[PDB]
Amino acid sequence: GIPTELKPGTNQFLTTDDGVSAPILPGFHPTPPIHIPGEVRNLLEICRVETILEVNNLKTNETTPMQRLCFPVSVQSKTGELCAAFRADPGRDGPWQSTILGQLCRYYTQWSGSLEVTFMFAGSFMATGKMLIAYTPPGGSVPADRITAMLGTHVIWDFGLQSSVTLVVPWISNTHYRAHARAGYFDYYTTGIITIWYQTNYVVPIGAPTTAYIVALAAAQDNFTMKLCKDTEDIEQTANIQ
Amino acid sequence: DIQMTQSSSYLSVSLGGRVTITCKASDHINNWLAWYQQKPGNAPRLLISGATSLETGVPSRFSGSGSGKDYTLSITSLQTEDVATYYCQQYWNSPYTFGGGTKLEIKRADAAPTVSIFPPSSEQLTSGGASVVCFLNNFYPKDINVKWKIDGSERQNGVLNSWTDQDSKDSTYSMSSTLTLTKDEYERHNSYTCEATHKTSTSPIVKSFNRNE
Amino acid sequence: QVQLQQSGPELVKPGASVKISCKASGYAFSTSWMNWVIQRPGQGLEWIGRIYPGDGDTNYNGKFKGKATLTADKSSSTAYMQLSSLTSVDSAVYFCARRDYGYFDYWGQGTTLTVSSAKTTPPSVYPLAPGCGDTTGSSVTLGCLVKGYFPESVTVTWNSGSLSSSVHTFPALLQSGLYTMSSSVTVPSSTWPSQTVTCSVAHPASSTTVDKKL
Amino acid sequence: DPIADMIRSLTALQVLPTAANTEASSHRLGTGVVPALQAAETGASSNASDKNLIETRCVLNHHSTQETAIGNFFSRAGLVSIITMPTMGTQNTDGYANWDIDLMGYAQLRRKCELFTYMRFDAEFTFVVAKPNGELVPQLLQYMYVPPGAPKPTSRDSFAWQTATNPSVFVKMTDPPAQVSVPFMSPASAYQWFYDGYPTFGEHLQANDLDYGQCPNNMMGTFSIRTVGTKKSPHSITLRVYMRIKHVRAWIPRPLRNQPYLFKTNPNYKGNDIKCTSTSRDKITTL
Amino acid sequence: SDRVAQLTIGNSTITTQEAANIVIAYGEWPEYCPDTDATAVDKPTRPDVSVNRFFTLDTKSWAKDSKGWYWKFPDVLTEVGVFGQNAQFHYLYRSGFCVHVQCNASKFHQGALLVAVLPEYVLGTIAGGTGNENSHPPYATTQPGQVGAVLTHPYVLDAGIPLSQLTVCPHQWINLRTNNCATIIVPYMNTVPFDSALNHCNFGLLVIPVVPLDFNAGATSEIPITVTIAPMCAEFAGLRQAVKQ
Amino acid sequence: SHENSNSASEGSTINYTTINYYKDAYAASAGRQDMSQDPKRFTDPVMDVIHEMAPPLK
Ligand SMILES: CCCCCCCCCCCCC/C=C\[C@H](O)[C@H](N)CO
Repeated sequence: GIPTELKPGTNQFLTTDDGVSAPILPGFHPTPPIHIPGEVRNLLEICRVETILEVNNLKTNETTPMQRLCFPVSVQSKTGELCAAFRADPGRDGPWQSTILGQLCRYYTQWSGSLEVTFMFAGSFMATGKMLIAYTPPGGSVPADRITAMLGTHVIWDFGLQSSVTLVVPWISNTHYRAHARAGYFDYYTTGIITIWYQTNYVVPIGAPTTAYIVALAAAQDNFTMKLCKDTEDIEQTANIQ
Repeated sequence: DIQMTQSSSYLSVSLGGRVTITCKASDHINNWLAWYQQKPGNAPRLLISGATSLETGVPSRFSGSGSGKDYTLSITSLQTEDVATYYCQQYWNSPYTFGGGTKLEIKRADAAPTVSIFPPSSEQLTSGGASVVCFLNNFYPKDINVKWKIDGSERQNGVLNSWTDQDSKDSTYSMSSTLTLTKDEYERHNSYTCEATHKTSTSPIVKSFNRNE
Repeated sequence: QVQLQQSGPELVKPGASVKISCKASGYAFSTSWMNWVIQRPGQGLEWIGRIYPGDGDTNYNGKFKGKATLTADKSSSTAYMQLSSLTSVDSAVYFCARRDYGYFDYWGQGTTLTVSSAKTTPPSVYPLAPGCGDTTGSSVTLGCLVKGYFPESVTVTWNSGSLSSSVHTFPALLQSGLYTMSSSVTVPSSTWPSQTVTCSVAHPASSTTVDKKL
Repeated sequence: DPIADMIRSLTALQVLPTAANTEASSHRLGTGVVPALQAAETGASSNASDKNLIETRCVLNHHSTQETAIGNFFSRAGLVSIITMPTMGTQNTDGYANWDIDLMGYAQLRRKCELFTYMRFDAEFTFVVAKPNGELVPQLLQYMYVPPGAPKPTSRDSFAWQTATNPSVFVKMTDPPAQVSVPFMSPASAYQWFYDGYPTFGEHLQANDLDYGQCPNNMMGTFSIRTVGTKKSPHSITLRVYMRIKHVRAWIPRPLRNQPYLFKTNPNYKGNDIKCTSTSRDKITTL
Repeated sequence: SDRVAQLTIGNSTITTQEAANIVIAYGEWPEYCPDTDATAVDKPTRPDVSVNRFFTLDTKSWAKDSKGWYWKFPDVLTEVGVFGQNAQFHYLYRSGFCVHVQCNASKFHQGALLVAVLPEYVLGTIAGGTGNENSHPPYATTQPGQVGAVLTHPYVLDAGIPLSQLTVCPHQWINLRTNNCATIIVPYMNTVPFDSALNHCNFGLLVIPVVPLDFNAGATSEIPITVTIAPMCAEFAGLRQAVKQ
Repeated sequence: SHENSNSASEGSTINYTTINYYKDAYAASAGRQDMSQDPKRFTDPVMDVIHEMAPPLK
C-alpha cells in the first residue's frame, strides 16, 4: 500500500496526549442536558472567592481547631504593638493552606498576580480602634517597630459602620511568574510579610467586652494566573480505600 | 480613683501551710492587678502580673487567681524567706492605687507577759524631769492594752508604747512603755502600778513598786 | 542587667526643698516611663507621678500637684524629683520605679527624707536598775534608758558585744521633737550583781559614745 | 377579562483570553469615596482594585488563562483500578475476575473530581497489563463491558463470553495498551459524587442503613476480564486502568477535602486523628 | 436605603431595619420547569399562594460554646402546612427557597455567624474514632425535620471538608455589630428536573458561629436564633395516596 | 458524509475544533478550550448593584 516509516514515540502511552480512541457503542445518544445553575468554566472564578485565612495557626490550638479562624484584639498598655505576622505566598505551608486559593495554587507550579486580604471586625458596636496593616517587599525579617513597618505598603484601618478593609498585595517581583517558595534554594521566590499593628488603641466603655476578634479573608484579583499543572502533596493515600 | 480594699492587715500561719491573701476592688479592673512582696528594709519585688502570670525568678509556690472584683494570692507551701508584707496594685486607671498590705507572721503557742516596772534613777530628775517605765518581756499575741494605775485613778494621755516585731527563731514579742514627767508632779503620789490585761486571762499580770520602800 | 540607683538620705528644715535623683542604667532611658512611689511609716504605699524622658511630659497625682515637680536629663540618664514647701507630713521614703506593661517591674533602693528643725543633741543615758525595795525573785531583767538624741538612731551595745542572747533593742519613738529608745537584758539573780552590766551608746553624728555601769 | 389576577439573571458571559491590565493612577485626597472599606457581611467579595489603593503603573499583561480551564485540568490520565488475577491465592485463582465500576477508590483523581458536585463528561480508558514482576509473556486476554442487568460471567467457559451484544476487546500482553472511548451513560443529566438521600422508599432501619448516599444513576456495571481458554494459564496478570476526562462540564464548586479517605461510598473521616488544614507555628508574632 | 427591607410573598411579610443585602444564589431566580427540560407527561399542580409563603421553625439558643446547627431541605417542611400535604400526596417536586435567619442582640454584645447553603450536603461519621468501623448516620441524623440537628465537629462540617472554604457556597455573615438578618434566595439545583421530597434532600442550611458570643456579666444571656423559610415557584406531580415516609 | 452529534457537549461545547475519524462524536479529541468567564455570580451574587467607590450600605 502506501509507503510509511515509523518514528520514535511508537507504542508509548503518554498520559496527557490528546488522541482519538475507538468507541464502544455505535448509535448511542446521551441524556439531554438541562439548566443546572452555578456552572464553572475556569478555575480562576473560584480563586476570586474570599475564604477564611488561618492566621492563628498555633501549636496550642490543634485540639480546639475552631480558634484558628480568629485573632484577638485587646486593650493595650504599651503603644504601637505587633499583633500578627504571616507570609504572603499562597503556595507555602502556613496560613494560606486553609484558603481555596491556596489549595488550588498547589495544583500548579508557578503563579503571578495581585492578592487582596479582607479583615473583618467581629466586636461590639461601642468599640473604637485603629490598626495599621503593612506589607513589606523581600529583604530582612519582620520589623521590631512600626516606624520600620510604616515604610512599606500600608493601610490605616479605622473601625466603624463599614466593618471591613481590603489590603491589596501588589505584584512586586523580579520575574514574570513565581514558583512556590520553600526552605532552601527556592526561596528567591519569596513575597514578603504582612504585619498588623496597633495604630492608636482599642477603646471600650464600661459594659463592653475588652477583647474582640478579627477574622481574615483572602482571595485573588483579576490579573491572577497559574501555570504548569502538577500533583498536590496535600492528599496522601497510605494503604487502601475500602 | 478606684479604691482597692485588702482585708485583713494581719494573718499568721506556720510553715508548710497555705496562705490566702484577698484583695477586693470597687470598679472593674480587667485583670490588671499585680502582687508585690516587700521585706522589711528593702524595695518591693513584683511576683504576679495580670493575676495569673509569674515573673521570671519567683518560684512555683506562688500562684494567683481571681474573677470578678475579688482576687487571691496563694503560697503553698510557706517557707521562712516568704514572711513579708504583701501588696496588691491596680494599674487599670490612674492613680495606681495600692492595697493596704497583709503582713505575715508565724503561728505558735501562747506566752504570758512578764511585767517588770523600773523606778526612776535619782540623778535624772535632778535636771527637773523624771521618766517612769513599765517593761514587759517576751509575750504573745499582740492586741492588748496595758493600763497605768496611780492610787486608783485613770491617767491618759501622756503614755507611749513601743512594740517590736517577731524575733528570729522563737517567735515572741516585747514592748516598752515609758512616759516623761516633770519632777514636781513626781511627788504627787507614791504608788507604781501597771495592769497589763490579757484577752483570755481574767486577771492582769501586775507588779508593783513604791517610793517609801 | 537593669538597675536604678538613687541619691542618699537628706535632712532639711521646714519650708525648704530637696531634689532626689534616680540614675537608670542598662536600659533605653528615653522610651519608658519612670514613676515615683512614697511610703509613709509604716502602713501605706502611694503613687506620686510618672515621667516620659523622651518628650518630657508629666502626669501627677491629684494630692501631690503643687508639692512635687519632675524633670529628666537624658544626657546623664537621671530623673529628678523636686519636693517643695516641705512640712512635717513630708517625712517618708521615696521610691523610683519603672513601668513595663502597666506594672512596676524594677524598683530603686529607697531614699529617705526627714524634715525637722532640731539640731544635733547629745543623748542622755539614764539607768533602769532594781532596786530599793523589790528584787523578787531569782531572775530579774535590767535595761538602760536613752533619751534626747537626733537624728535617729544610736547603736546601744552590752558588754562589748558579749551579750546577745538576752538583748532587746527597742525602736525609737520621738516626742517633743526629739527621739527616745530603750534596751533590756534579763539575768538570773545568781549573776546579779555579780555581772555589773555595761551599757554603751554609740552616736556617730555627735561623736558621743558614753558608757554606763551599775 | 372577568378575573383580573388570572391575566431573570444578574451577570453576563465574557471572553477573556489574557489577564487584565493595570492602568496608571495618581494620588486621590477626597471625601465621600472610600474604595478600601468594604462590607464582608453582604456575601460579596471585595471589588477594590489595585489602582484604588496604591500609586500604580501602566502594565500590559499578556498572561494567558488557558491552562486553568476545566478541560485542561482534567485531561490527564489517572489510575482508577488495579485488577489482579493470581495463580495461587484467594482472590481470582480460577482465571477470571469481575470488578464493579466505581471510579472513586484512588485518592488523587477522587479529590479532583470532588471539587464539583455535578459533572458530565466523556471518558477514555487505557488498559496496561503486566506480570507482578513487571515482565510480559505472550498471552491473550479479553475485557468485556457488562452493562447493568446483563449476565455476569461465573467461569472461564461461561455463555456470557459469547459477546453477542456486549462490547469487548481482545488483546495480547505484548502489544500496546488498549484505548476505548466511553460516552456519557447516566440516566440523569450529570454524575453526582454527592447524593444526599436514599435511593428507595420504605421505613428506614439501622439494618438497611448502608444505602444513605448510594445513587443508582452512577451504577455503571462491571469490567469482566479473563484469560481466553478452557485450560488454565500458568501466569499471573495484574491490570491497571487509567481514565482520562473529555468534553467536561461542571457545576456547583465545593470545599476540598483535608482529611484522609476511608471508604469508597461515604465520606467517613477518622475522629481521633482530625488533622489540621494548616501547619502550625509557635507564636503568632514570629515567622 | 439598603439597610431596610420588606419581603412579601403569599400572606406573609418580613420587615427588617438593620439588614444587609439579599444574596441570589448563583445569580439565578427560581423558575418553573420549561417544556424543553420537563420529562413527565402529566399536568403539574401549582398552588401559588398556599405553599408560597413564609414558615417559621423552632428558635434555637446561642451560648458561648455552641457548635452550630443545620437543617435539610425540603425535609423541614414535609410535615408543615399544605406544603406538607402536597409533599405527601405527590411523587415529584420542584421548588426554590427563600431562607431568612434572624438573631437580635444589643450594642454591647459581640459575635459572628456564618449562614451557608451547601448543595448535596452528605454527612459523614467518625468511623468509631479509629477508622476501622464503617458507620453510617442514622435516620434521625440524616433527616432531622423541623427541629434540625447540631454539628459534632464544626471544623470539618461533619463531612471531612473544612469550614475555611465554606464561603464558595452562597453565604452571608451575621455580625452582631452590623446586622441581625441574613437572606438567601436559592434556585432549584438538581440533576433531574423533578425529584421526590421524601427521599432526596437538595441542599443544607448551615449556621456556624465562627466568632463566639461574648458579653459582660450582667447582660442578657438569652440570645435566640430563628429560621424562616419560604418556597418559591413550587410545583408537584404524580398524584397518589399519602405516603409519610 | 456527516457525523452523529452524541458528545457530552453540543449546545454548550467548550471547544471549537477537534479531530475525528469515526462516526461517534464522543471519540473525538479535546481540542482547544474556550476562555469564557462569568465570575460575578460567585464574587458578587447580590440583588442590588454595589458600586465600588461608594460604600455598599450606610
Ligand atoms: C471494554 C471496555 C469497557 C470499559 C467500560 C468503562 C465504563 C465506565 C464509565 C464511567 C462512569 C463514570 C463513573 C461514575 C460514577 C462513580 O464511579 C461513582 N462515584 C460510583 O458510585
